[PDB]
Amino acid sequence: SGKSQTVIVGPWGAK
Amino acid sequence: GKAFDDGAFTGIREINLSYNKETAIGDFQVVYDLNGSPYVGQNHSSFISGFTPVKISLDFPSEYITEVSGYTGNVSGYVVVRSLTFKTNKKTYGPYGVTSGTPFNLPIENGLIVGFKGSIGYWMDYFSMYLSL
Ligand SMILES: CO[C@H]1O[C@H](CO)[C@H](O)[C@H](O)[C@H]1O
Repeated sequence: SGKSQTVIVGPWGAK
Repeated sequence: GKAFDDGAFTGIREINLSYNKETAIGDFQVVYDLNGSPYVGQNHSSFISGFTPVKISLDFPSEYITEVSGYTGNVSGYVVVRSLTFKTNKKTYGPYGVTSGTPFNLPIENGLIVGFKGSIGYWMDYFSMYLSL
C-alpha cells in the first residue's frame, strides 16, 4: 500500500 | 450515528466541542496543525441542538495534550461518550459533560495525539485517537 499508517487507539464508547 | 475520520496531522492547534450537562458530548471539530499551518478539520455535528459550545485553544506547539479522559455511558438506550477532559502540559480543560458511567483515560508518557475518528449521531457514539512520535 501507498498510504502511510499511524498507531490508532480506541474506540471508547459504543461497540 | 455518522462515522467520521479526520486522519493524522502534525499536531493539534484547537479543539471545538459542545456538550449538554444532562446528556453527553455533541459537536466535535478540530483545528489541526499541518506542517506549520492550521488545517481546519470538517465539523462533525450532532443530529440535534441545545448544546453548550466550548473552544479549547492550545498554544501550539509549546502546549500539547498529555492526557485525554472521559466517561462512556447510556443515554436513551445508547452507549455514548458523556464527558471528555483534555489535560495539557500547561493546563487542564474540562471535564465537559456528565461525569457518570464508566471512566476511561489515556495518559501519554511519550508521543502525541495527531488525529481523531469516531461517530456522532444525537451524541458522540465513540471515538479513537491517532498517536505518533
Ligand atoms: C437517536 O439515535 C441517533 O443517535 C444515537 C446516539 O447518538 C445513535 O447515534 C443512533 O445511531 C442515531 O440514530
